[PDB]
Amino acid sequence: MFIRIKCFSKQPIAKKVSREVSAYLEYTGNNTWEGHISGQGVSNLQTKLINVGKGVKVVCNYQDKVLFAIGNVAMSDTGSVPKYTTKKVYKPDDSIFTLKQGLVGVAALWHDLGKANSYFQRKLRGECNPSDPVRHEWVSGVIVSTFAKGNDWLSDDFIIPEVKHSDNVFGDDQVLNAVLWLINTHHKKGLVEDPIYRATKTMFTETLQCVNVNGGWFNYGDNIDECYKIDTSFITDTYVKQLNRYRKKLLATKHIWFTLGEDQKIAILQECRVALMLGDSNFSSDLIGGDGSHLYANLDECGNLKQTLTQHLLGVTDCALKALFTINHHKPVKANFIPTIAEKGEGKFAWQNGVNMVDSSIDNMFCINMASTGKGKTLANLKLLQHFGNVRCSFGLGMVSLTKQTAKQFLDMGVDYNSAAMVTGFSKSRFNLGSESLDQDEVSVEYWGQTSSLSKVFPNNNAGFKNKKLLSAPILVTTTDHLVKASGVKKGNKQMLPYVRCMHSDLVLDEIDDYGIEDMVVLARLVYLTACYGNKVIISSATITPAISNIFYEAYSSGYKVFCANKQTTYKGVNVVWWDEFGIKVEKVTDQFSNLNTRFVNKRITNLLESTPKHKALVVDQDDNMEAVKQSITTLHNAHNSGGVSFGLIRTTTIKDCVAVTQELQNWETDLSIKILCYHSRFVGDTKAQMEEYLSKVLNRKGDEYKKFVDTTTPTAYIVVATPVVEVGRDFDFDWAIIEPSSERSIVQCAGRVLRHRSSTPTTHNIHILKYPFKFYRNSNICYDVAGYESKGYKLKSKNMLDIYKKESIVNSVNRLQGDAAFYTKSLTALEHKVLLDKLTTDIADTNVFVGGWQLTANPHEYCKWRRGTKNEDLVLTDGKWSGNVTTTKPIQSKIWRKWQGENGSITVPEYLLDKTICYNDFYGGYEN
Amino acid sequence: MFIRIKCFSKQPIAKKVSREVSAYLEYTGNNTWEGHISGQGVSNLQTKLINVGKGVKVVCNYQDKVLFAIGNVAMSDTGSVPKYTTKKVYKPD
Amino acid sequence: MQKQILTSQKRNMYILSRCKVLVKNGQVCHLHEDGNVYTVPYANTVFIGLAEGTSITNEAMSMLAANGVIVFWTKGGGYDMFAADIICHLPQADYRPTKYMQNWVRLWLDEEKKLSAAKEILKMRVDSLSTHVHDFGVDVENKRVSSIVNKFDKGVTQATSFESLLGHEGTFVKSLYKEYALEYEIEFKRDHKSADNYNKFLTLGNYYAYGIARSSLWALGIDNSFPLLHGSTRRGGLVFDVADIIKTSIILPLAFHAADQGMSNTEFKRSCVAYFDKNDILAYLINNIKRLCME
Amino acid sequence: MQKQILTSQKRNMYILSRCKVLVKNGQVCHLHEDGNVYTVPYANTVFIGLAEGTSITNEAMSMLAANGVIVFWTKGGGYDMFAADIICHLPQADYRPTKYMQNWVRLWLDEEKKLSAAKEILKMRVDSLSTHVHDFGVDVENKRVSSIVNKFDKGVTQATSFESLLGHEGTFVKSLYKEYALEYEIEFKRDHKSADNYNKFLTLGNYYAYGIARSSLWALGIDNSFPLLHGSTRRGGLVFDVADIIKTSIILPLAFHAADQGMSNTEFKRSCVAYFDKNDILAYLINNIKRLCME
Amino acid sequence: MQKQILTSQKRNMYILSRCKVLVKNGQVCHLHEDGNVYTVPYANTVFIGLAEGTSITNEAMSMLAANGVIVFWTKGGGYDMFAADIICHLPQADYRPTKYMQNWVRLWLDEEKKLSAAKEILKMRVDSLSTHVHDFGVDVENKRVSSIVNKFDKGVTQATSFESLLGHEGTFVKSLYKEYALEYEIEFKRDHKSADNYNKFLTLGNYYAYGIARSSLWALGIDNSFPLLHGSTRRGGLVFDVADIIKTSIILPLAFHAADQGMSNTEFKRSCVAYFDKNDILAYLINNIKRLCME
DNA sequence: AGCAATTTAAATAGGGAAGAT
DNA sequence: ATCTTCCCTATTTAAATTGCT
Ligand SMILES: [Mn+2]
Ligand SMILES: [Mn+2]
Repeated sequence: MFIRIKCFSKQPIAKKVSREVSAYLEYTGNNTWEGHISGQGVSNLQTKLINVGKGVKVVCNYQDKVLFAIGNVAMSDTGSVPKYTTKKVYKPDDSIFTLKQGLVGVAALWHDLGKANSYFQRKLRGECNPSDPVRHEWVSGVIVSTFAKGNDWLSDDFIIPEVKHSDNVFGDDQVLNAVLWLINTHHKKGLVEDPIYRATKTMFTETLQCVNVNGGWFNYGDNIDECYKIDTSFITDTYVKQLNRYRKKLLATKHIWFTLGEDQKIAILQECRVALMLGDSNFSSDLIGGDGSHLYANLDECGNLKQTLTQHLLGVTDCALKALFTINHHKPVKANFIPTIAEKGEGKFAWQNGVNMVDSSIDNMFCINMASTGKGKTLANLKLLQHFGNVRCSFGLGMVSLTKQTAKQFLDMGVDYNSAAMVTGFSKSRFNLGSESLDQDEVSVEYWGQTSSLSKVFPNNNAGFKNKKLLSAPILVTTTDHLVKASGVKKGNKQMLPYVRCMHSDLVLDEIDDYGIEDMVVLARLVYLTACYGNKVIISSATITPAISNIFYEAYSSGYKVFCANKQTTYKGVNVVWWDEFGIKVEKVTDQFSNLNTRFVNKRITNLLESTPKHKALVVDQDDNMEAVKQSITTLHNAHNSGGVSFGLIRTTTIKDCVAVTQELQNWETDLSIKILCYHSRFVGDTKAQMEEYLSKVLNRKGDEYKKFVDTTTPTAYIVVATPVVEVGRDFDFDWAIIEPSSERSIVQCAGRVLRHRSSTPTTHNIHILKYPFKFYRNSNICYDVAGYESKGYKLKSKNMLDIYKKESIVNSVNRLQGDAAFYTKSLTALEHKVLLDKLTTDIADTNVFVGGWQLTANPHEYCKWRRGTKNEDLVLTDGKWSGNVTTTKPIQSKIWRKWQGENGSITVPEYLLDKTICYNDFYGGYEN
Repeated sequence: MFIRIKCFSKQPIAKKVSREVSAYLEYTGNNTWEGHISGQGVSNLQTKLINVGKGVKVVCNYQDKVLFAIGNVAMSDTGSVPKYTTKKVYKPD
Repeated sequence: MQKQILTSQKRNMYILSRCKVLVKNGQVCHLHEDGNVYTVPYANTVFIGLAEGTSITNEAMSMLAANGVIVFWTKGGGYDMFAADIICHLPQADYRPTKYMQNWVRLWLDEEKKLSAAKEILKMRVDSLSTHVHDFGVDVENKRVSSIVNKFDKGVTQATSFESLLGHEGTFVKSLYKEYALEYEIEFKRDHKSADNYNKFLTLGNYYAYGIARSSLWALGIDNSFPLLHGSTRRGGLVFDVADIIKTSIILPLAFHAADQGMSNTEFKRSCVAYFDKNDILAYLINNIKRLCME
Repeated sequence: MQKQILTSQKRNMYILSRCKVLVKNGQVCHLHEDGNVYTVPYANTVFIGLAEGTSITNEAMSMLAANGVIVFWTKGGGYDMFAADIICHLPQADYRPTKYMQNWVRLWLDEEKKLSAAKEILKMRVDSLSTHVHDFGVDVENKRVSSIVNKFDKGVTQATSFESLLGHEGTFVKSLYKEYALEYEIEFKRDHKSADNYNKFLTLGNYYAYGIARSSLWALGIDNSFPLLHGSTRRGGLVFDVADIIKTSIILPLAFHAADQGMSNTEFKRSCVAYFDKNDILAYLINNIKRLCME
Repeated sequence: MQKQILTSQKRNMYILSRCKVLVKNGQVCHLHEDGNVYTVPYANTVFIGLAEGTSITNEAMSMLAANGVIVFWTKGGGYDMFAADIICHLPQADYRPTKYMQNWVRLWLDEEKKLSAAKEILKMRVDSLSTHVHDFGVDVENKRVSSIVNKFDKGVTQATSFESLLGHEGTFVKSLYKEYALEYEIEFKRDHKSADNYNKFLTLGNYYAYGIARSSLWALGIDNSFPLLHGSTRRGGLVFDVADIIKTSIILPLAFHAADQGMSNTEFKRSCVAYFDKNDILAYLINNIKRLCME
C-alpha cells in the first residue's frame, strides 16, 4: 500500500504533526511525505495524527483516490490542492437559509419571554412549586400572539402588552404561526388528544390551530393570574437592536415562505426547532457568570441566580444562529477510502460488482438490497456507499449482536476505528473469556476517530464518550434507537443529536422486516428525514413486501422533493437501485415505481425458482401440536440426519409455549436420544450470553468444527426449542425445523435457519409446520396475534393451516415478495400483505408514514411509539439471589444437553406476569407455575 | 518522459517561477509539480526557469535520478529534500 | 516561448467540468464552484474541453490559442443517435504550414483520389488495431476479430462508392462494438443519451478523440471542413474520420475497461492521457496524415 | 505507538552513508555536512545500516530500538571476505516471543534435527527462486537453471554432513553467479573487494539481505549464535544462513540488472525496497522460519 | 560521565555519558562535556556503554569491535540497555555461542537440571537478601525475616515441581512485602495499577531490576527465552527470573525507603544505580549466572 | 477581469541561552 | 553532548486594497 500525505497547515501544527507523519513516511520535501506503509500503519498514523491536537490539515492519497482528509480541508473536488481560497464564492438567492435564520432569530429572542412572570421568579428563588401551572414557552407564545393581535408584529416597536390566559395562540398568518410554534415547542411539542382532530387535520396552520394549552403546558392551573403578570425589563440596547435586525430579516425573506409547499414548511420548521434547542441547550449548559439582576432565566448547580433573561435570550439567539450556520454549511468528515472494498468480488460475492452499474455522481440514491443471506449484504452496502466517493453513513441495525457482527466484518475486512464507531447504548457485561491476547474478536468501544466541527454548537461540547461517538462518526454502526429519535421526541433535547447526525450522513437500514409495524413506520419517517437533506438510504431486506418497499420509496421521494425544492432545483426523480444476488437495476424513478419494483421482484423470483428447492415444508395433519411435534421430530430424524445425528429447531411463539414443548419432550418416552435446549429471550445476563456463543459455534456448518462441540459419535437428536429470537439475526444452521405458525415471515426466516450454510438439497421434507398455533386451545377467536400480523381488525376466517397455507410448499421469499391483497381472511400471506399496506400507507393519518402537520405536534411520538412493548419491569439476579417474586426452581433433568448457570444479570418480566412468580430456572427462564 | 519538479524557494521567487513551471507541468499541490513532457519541453522549461531571475530553487527528478538542480540547492546526497536544514556541520582540522 | 513544444510532442490533456476557466498571475487555471483554483499547463496542453457549467475568458483563450491549444465545448448534441455539434476554436493566428493543405485539397477535389484516400484510411483503423494492442480486453489476433477485419478489408477493397463505404462502416462499427460487448459480457447499444457507463465513457472518449483529431489536423493546418467521408449519417467533418480511426483501437477498449473496473471519470481521463502519451497516438496520427499527404 | 506496525509489515529500509544521525524535535534524522537534515520513518523502518563516515547519537538509537529498528555498521568485520563481525545492534529491550527459540534450539542441539533443518533451509533457496521470479533477467524455467536446481535437490537429499552441505553451497551459489554472468555477457569473479558494479551492487545487496535476515530473526526472537550451517568459510552465523535464501532469487538478479542497466547506488537501493515490499519478503522469511522451527 | 562497572573478574563495563566517541590520532577517544578528550585502554574493557547524550562514529565502532570491545547503547545510568549484539567466544576469530549460553541451554533442556537450577536461583535469592544488607530496611537477621527465609528454604528444598516453587516464591515475595509494610506503617498490597508511592516506586524499581538483569544476561550471552520459574510463553521471562534475585533484596527496601521519604523518581534512579555501583550488583548477577550455568 | 504596485501582517526559519538527562 | 524549550530576530509568505487597462 503506497500513500502520499500533504499538509496544508499553518502554525507549528505544520511541525508537531510533522514528527508523527515523518515517523511513518519518508520526506519528499516541501511539507509532502510519500511512501509505502501497511493498513495498520495507516490506522496508527490516523490515530496519532488526529489525537495530536486541533488544526491538523492533512490530506492522504492512496494511488489517486483520497484516502483521508483531516479537518474541513476542501482538498479535492476534481483536482487536489487549491490556491488561495478567500471568500464570496457563490452568494445566491439562498432564501430558505435566510428564512431559517429569520425564524430562528425571531423565535429565539422570544422563546423565553414567559419566564418574566412572578411565578417563574419565585420558582427560581424557590418559595413555590417548581412545576409551573402553564409552561413559560406557552406564556411567551401568549405574549407574542397578543403583541401580534394588537400591533403589527413584523415592523413595530416591541412593548410587551397586558396578556391574559389564552387557550390557543395560533391564528392564520403562516409565518406568525411558524414563530409561535417555534416559541411554544422549544422544550416539548404539543400533544393533541382529540380524535376528530387526529382524524382530519393535515395542513400546517389547520393542524396548528388545534394545538391548545391543554396539550401538556397547562399542568394544574391555580396561579394563572400571577403567571400572566409580567414585567418589561428587556427593553435594553442590544436586545432591541438584535430583535429589530432579526425581525426585519424575517420581513425581507418571508415572501419566499408562501411559495413553499407543505412538506417544505414542515421540514424547515423541524430544522428551525432543532437549531433552536441546540442554541438554547448550548447557552443553558455553559455558565456565563455575569448578570444585570431583577430578572433571571436559569439556575446553576448551587441554585444561585444566574443568566439574566436579557442576556439569556441574546445568548440563545446567537448560539442558535451559529448552530444553524454550522449545520447548514458543513462539509462533514467522511470515512477512509477502504482499499479492501474497491476490488472485484469473487465467487458468491461476484454480484457485488453491481456497484459498477450505478452512477458515481448521483446526489441521491434509494437502494433496495433484496439479496439473500450469506451473500455479504452489509459489505455490498459499504461498497455501494464507497462507489459514490468517501463514505459517511449510519448503519442502523436491530439487536446489539447484529451490530457487533457488522462491526466485526467491518474490522476484519478493512475499516479501523478512525472511521467506524460501534454504538450500543446499554454497556452490557458480556465479556470474552479464555484468552484475551488470542481473541482476535470482540469489537469494542474506543473510537479514536475525529471530532466533527458540530460539537461546538451542541450543549457543553456535545457530551462525553457516547454523543461524541454519535455525532462525529463517519461510519456509525449503531443500534437503530440512536437514530429513530431524529424524527422527534416527547420531552427534552434528544432529537437534535440523531437529527444532526442524519442530516449530513447517509442511512443504511438492514433487515427492516424484523422490526414492528410502528417501528417500520418511524424507520420510514427516519428515511424521509434522511432524504430531506439529500443523503442516500440503503434498505437491505431480502423478504421485502412490495408494500414496505413502496412506502419506503415514497418516504424517500417526499424527502428528495423536500431536498430538491429546498435548493431550488427541479425534481428529476429518485435514483432507485434495485439489488439482489442475481443482478442490479438503477432507474431514475419519479413515478411508476410499482411496476418496475414488481418486475424486479418477478425477475428475482424467476432467478430463485430455477435453483434447487432448499426448504420443502409439509403442514402436518395432526391436530394436537404436542404429539405433532413428537411425530415430526421422529419423522425428520428418520429422514434428515448426518449419520444418526440430527439438529432440530422447534420454533414456537412464546415463552410458556417453549417450556411446554420442552417439558413435554423431556417426559416423552422414545427410543430416540433427544437432547433438549431452551432458547428463548427471558434469561439472565450470564446464562443468555452463554447460550448464544455455544449455539453459534455448534450450528456453524460451513466447516466440520462442530463435530468437537457436540457428541456426534453417538446418534443423537440435538433439539433446540426456541421462540422468535432464533429467526432474527441468528447465523444458525439446523438439519430440520418444526415450526409453530405465527406469521409467514417467521416461516421464511426459520427456513433460513435450515441449510443456511450447506448447499445439499433435501429429498423429502425438511420443515414440518404445525397444524395450529398453541393459542388456538387458549383463544380460538385469535391465535396468530402473538409474533404475527393477525389482530383484532384483521381476523382469519379459518385458523386451519390447510385452509390458510399450502400443504406441501417450497418455502422461500417468493410468497412474501409477490404481494397479494385479495383473500386475506383465509391465507396467511395475503393477511400479512394486507396489514402491511393498511398500516404503512401513503397517508398522513397520525400514526402513519407521510406525517405532515403532525410533525409540529407531539402526536407521532406518542401514538406511534418506537419499540412499543409492554410495561416490562426487570427482576434482577444479584449474585444468585433474586430480587422480586422469582423463586428459583429445578428443571426436569431428563434430556437437557447443555445448561449454563447464572449468577448475575437480569430478566425482563412483563407486568402481567409480575403478579405471579416468574419462577426463574437454570434451564428454561420464565414460565407460569 | 515523466518528470517531477519541487520548489525550495522563499520570496515571490516561489511565485514567478510558479507561472513558468505551471505552464509546462500539472500542479500536484504543496509547491510540487509532476507530469509528462518532452525533452525539448525540458529544455524550454530550463531556459525560462533560469532566465527568470536569481534565487530560483528548483529540483527536477526524472524517474528517481535528479534531472537538474537550479542553484546551489543541496537537494539530494542520498535522500532528497532535507528539512531541518542548518549551518554548522563538520568544523574539522 | 522559444521552440514551443511541437504539437505532436505536447502531452497534457483535459476536459474541464463545472469550473470557470480564467488566468491568475500569469497562468491559465480553472476555478470550480467551491473556491478551488487548479492551474492548466498551457504550454504542454494538447486540448481543453468545457462541460456543463463551464466558462472561459478572453485572455485565457488567447493564452491557449497563441500557445496553440485547440479548445472545444463538449455539449451541443441534440439528436437521438448522433454526436451532433461540437464547437471548436482553432488557433489560426499561428500561420500554418501550407503545402499539406494543398495536398489535401488536390486529393479532395479529385473524386477518384478522395475515394483512394477513403480506401487507405479505412484500412488505417485496421492497422491501428494491429499496432495499438492493449494488455486487457480482447486480443486483436483472435479468429473472430481477424475474420471481421478481413471481411472489412475485402469489402473495402472492392468498394467503388461512398455509400458502400458508409454501409461497410456501419457493419464494422456494429461488429467491433458487439465483440467488445461479448468479451466484457454485457449487452451493448451505442446511445449518447444513456446512463450506462459503457456509453458515457464512450462519449467522453468521443470528446477526447475529437480534441486529438483537431490538434492533429491543426498541427498540419488541415480544416475540419473537408470531409473525405460524407453522408447523411456521417456529417461531422474530417474530425469524424480522424477521430474514429482510433475508436476501436484506443478509446472503445479503454472505455469498456474503464466501465468494467468502475471507478470515476478521472481515471478514464488519466488513462486517455497515459495511452495517448505512451504510444504517441497524436504523433502517430500526424505521421499517418504525413504519409497520406505526400503520396 | 498504539499497536505498532508489525515488523513484517514495515516497508522502509535504509543504509545511511556519510552523515550524523540524531534526533531533532523527536525526529530520527541524518544530517550531512551540507546542512541537509533528512528524516527517517523510524516507526516504519526495517533496518538502518551505517556506512563509513557515519555517526548516530544515543537518542536516535533509543527511539529506533523502541520502534524495533535493527542498526548495523558496514565496517569492522564488514569487509565481507571473512564476514566475521558485521556490528549489528538489535532491540532486545522489547521482550520477544520465546517459542521460536524453543523449537529452534530443540532442533539445534539435536544434530540430526539440525541436519534436516539445514536441508530445509537449503531447499528454501530453490523455493525462493521459484516464488520470486524476475522479468528482466534469468528465466527460472530454462534448462540450465532447472538442471542445476534438480542437481542441487538430489545432492542435498543424499547429503550426510555439513561438510557435504558446504560443498553443495559452493556449487549452487558459484554456478548461479556464473550462469548470470554468462547471460549478462560479463566475465565475473565474485569479489567483495572488487570495484566493478557487479560486485559493489552485490555487496550493497548483501548488506540489504543481511538487514532483512537479521530483522526476520530478531522478530521471532531467534538470535544468530544458533546457525544451521557450520563450515570454515561460513563464519557469520544464522543471519547469513537466512540471507543466502534470497541472494540468487532477489539480491543477485537486482544487482546484476542494476549493473547492466547502469543504475546508480541509490536506485539499486530503491529497487531493493521495491522488491522487498512488493513481494513482501520480510513476511516471507518470517513465516518460512516459523515453518522451520514449528515443533 | 566516565563510569566503571566490574562485571566478571577483570573486564570492565565502561559507561560513557554526555560525550562524543570517535577516533583521534589512530585510537578511540571521546570528547566530553567539559571539552576535554579522554582515551580508552583496549586491554581492560570488553563492554563499553553509551548513555544519554552520547554519539559514536563508524570507524570508532569498527575499531572498538576489532579490539574485542563490544559496544551497547543504554539509557543514562548504565543499567537500562536497549541495544547490543550477542557475545561470542571471540569477536573476530570465530562465531560460536558462549560456553555459558550453551550450558544454560543444556541445563534448561534436561528436566532435572532445570528443576535443580530453579531451586538454585531461589537459594541465591535468599543469599542475595542477606548479602546486600541495607540500613533503612528491615533486619535480615530479625526473627520474623529469618523465619520467612527458613520457610522459603524448606519449601524450595522439599519441592519436586515448578508450580509448588511458584506458590512458594509468591509466598516469600509477598511475605517480604508484608514485612516491609509492617515496617513502614502502611496497608501495602502489590498491584501494578495503583498510583500510590509504594506501588509505583516498586514498579519502576522493578523495571530497573529488569534492566540490570537484562544487562547481566546479555553480558554472558544468555538469551531472553529460557525462564526457570516462569512459563515458556512468558516473553522475556529469564529477565524476570534473574531480576527476582534482587527484587526483594535491593529494589524492595530502596523503593520502600523512597516512598517513605517521598523524593522524586530521578533521585530514586540515582539511588538505585548508586547501590548497583557500590556493591557491584551486576557483578553479583554475573557470578550468579556463572554458578547457575556451570553447575 | 486581471494585474499590477504597495502596503500590511501573519507566520517560518534560525541562532543563542538555559535547563534537563 | 545531545536535545529540548523559549526568546529574540527578522526574514519571509499571504492577504488586502485599489487604480489601470
Ligand atoms: Mn425555555
Ligand atoms: Mn432558554
